Amino acid sequence: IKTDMCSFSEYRIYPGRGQRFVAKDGKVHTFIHRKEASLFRQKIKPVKLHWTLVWRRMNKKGG
Amino acid sequence: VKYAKESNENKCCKAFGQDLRVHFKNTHATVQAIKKDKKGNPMKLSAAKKFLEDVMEKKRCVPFRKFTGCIGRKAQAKEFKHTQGRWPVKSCKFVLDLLRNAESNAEMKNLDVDNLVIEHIQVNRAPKGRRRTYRAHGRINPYMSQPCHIEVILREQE
Amino acid sequence: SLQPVCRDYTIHLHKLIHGIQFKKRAPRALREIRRFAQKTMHTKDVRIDTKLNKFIWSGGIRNVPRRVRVRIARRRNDEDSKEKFYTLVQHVPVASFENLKTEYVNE
Amino acid sequence: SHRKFERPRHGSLGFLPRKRCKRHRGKVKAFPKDDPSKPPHLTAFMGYKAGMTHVVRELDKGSKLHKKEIVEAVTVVDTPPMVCVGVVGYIETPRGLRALVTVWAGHLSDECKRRFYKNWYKSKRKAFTKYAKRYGDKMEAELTRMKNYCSVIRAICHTQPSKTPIGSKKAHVMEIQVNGGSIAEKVDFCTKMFETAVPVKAVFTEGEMIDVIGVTKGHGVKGVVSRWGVTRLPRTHRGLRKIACIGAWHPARVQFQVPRHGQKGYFHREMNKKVYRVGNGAPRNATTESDLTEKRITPMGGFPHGTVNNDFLLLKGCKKRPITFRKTLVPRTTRRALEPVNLKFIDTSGHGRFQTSEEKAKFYGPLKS
Amino acid sequence: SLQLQKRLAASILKCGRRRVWMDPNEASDISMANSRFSIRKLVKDNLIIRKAVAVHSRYRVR
RNA sequence: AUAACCGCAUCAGGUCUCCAAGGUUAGUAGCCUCUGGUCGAUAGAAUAAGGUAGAUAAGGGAAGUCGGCAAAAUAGAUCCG
RNA sequence: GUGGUAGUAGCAAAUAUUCAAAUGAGAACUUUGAAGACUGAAGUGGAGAAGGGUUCCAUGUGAACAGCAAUUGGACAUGGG
Repeated sequence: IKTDMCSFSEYRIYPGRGQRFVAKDGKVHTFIHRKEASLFRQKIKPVKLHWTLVWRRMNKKGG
Repeated sequence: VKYAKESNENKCCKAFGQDLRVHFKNTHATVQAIKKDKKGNPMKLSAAKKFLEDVMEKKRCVPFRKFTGCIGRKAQAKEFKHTQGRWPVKSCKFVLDLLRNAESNAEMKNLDVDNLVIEHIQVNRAPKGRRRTYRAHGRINPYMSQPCHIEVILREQE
Repeated sequence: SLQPVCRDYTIHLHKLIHGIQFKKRAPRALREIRRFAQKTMHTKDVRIDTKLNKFIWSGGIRNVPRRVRVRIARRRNDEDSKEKFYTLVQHVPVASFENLKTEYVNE
Repeated sequence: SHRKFERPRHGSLGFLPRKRCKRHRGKVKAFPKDDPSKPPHLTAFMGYKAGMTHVVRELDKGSKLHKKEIVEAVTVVDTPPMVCVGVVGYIETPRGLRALVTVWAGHLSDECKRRFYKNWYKSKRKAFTKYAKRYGDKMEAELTRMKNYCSVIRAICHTQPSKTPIGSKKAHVMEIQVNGGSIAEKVDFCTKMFETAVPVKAVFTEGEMIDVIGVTKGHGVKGVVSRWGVTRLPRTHRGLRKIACIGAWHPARVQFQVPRHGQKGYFHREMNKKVYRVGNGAPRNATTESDLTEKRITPMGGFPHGTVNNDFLLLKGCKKRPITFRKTLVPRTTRRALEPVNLKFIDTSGHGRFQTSEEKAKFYGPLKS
Repeated sequence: SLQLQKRLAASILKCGRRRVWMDPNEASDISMANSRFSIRKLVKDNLIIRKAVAVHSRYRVR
């Protein structure tokens, strides 16, 4: 119904799914999948991954 | 050379295997399968060739009745109402070679090869073979062959 | 009542050689190609060419190719050793496997 | 000597021995008791297990989750309609129950008839051919027996697994008891079902506790640890996935209570599992009041190991098993049971993002041919 | 067997046994050749040949 | 000398000497290769429990144990200290 | 001298074999080719000592021996060195 969205990849999370990492200060980073979470452990950012919707947006693709 | 039985001949023929290098307990099993059909009658020779060639292909199987411990249970032995069975190939070779010679002996006496029936097959044990197996601690242990003697006697039916 | 037939296959080797040990991949390729040909054409004797063998072992024994094209000829048997047919199996050199069906091969 | 530290037992002795049962479908055992008072109805069903997916519903319990939106795991069970065939009387003797006379229908399909052969492809398919000419020449001699005698009556029904996407065709035959009033009218209920498909909505309803019979999924010969739930031994000569001490010296014998190695899974086995949705194969099954988007309860890429395009039922064994359901032995009211169900959202998405395949096509856009 | 011939070729070719090559379709003629003198004639005919050594480039090192 | 010696044997053991290629590297370390040598060690099919060796484990981090036993973690070079 | 145990324990270290043709009564195992591997110059390579004593080389083969097989062999036989 209502559908919160991923912090990393900007995808949609239909309910009963994913995971909400709360940071040290308390920004609640939502994820879809272990792909997202374990790149947030390694501290690789969305902007450098080509498949992500962020790199898509910044390099004149989509919209 | 000294058979166990002796048709007044004319109507019967025989072959003997003096001391074959096979396992006694495995040849014992093949020979019990060949001896009769599923009924009480004595089995035809054309059937027992057609059997022993198929046991080498592993399509029919030999039921091990007497010497069981510890033979694995196969579906092909349902044929004989018996759970355990096995495909002794080298044993089927020497028994096929003997029946081959037993039909050759019939061809001199000029009777129907097509009508022949297995009157009596029997396996005896034979004198042992000696070898050495070496055990830990310097012990020496015997390793021994068990060759066997195979009689076959055939005749005409009718 | 069998008759001599030549026809073509592609064998999914990745499918055949699944869950199988790393020092038995390329051998147990050629057992299953022999058993495939043997089951397909109903024939005991199955010769396979050295250029099929060579292609399969190109990988090195564990990295076997995913697909192979293979054409399989049942042929009449000199004085015959029991059975009067023999199968024989050949490599087909092929650039891509995109819609290639189990076709017949004309002479 | 006593034990040292008195722990409870590993595993129940209730279920023993732990061996694979002789049956692929669940045999029912113990139908519910007869009220000569209700109308006549069937008290059981058969269906095939598919796969399970979560659903969102609003709780109506003062819990802290009152008026909140809870995700719940939910099994889909494929249930195409069971065709009634026969009927069976049962005399009550001092030994037990005892079958007096089975009557059968005129015309069975090849779906039902496969059950009676182990080799269908060979046979000339003779089953109920002498019976069918005997039926046209019917059985109101033998039905009069069941009205006169016989405390208990059971309809013989059977499945339709050609309609399922199992490669089956063979179809399970099953006795189902009839619990209403008057022994004549039980037979009149059964007679008029002959060669009629009974649907699932005839039996079960939304918001109902069901007792689920089946067989557990097999794991072969498993050891003590997995099979009985036993402590793993410390890092031990010989090995450490096993019990150390079987037994005391006396009795000079191993007791049956000690746990051993052997079979695990394929055991015949629940009660109080709520039905959320009865569906229809005839679109908008997974559609609700809230979401209003056109769906079927097949997820994308099938249920893994596929489709479902029949009647089904959700609720709170392995895939492609024949489950049986049962109507609960007493009609019970526990607040937890007798609950208002409200489904907001059924999921029909390896790791799926999108609910429908046209939703995926919108996201990726014009792809390359 | 041939056996003797692969031994004797290896002496006269001054090459490792690994190196000697013997023609498959003249296995009749080679089995006739028992002597050293006979195997010299099979070198002239090119039925027994020495293989080249396996390729070992210095390109990538340089 | 993993089959011509000694160990009862064609035994995973033992038994003095010489010559000693390329790449990586401090290096006759480890890893891969050329010349020379070898494929000798019963096979085929299935992939249960239990073993033998080998890997990996969310959160906690010796609470296990007689005892950190076993395994992890550290590791080279340069500059500072 | 012979049993039961029993056609049972077992034949699982040293990364590995495969395809064809020839030979033969018979080929998973002999030879030849083609592929694929290992040894990885303080080598399983090329030479000596101690110890062995004809095992060296060729041609031939019915057994037994080479813990499966064997057309092979440090086995067996007749020659030579």
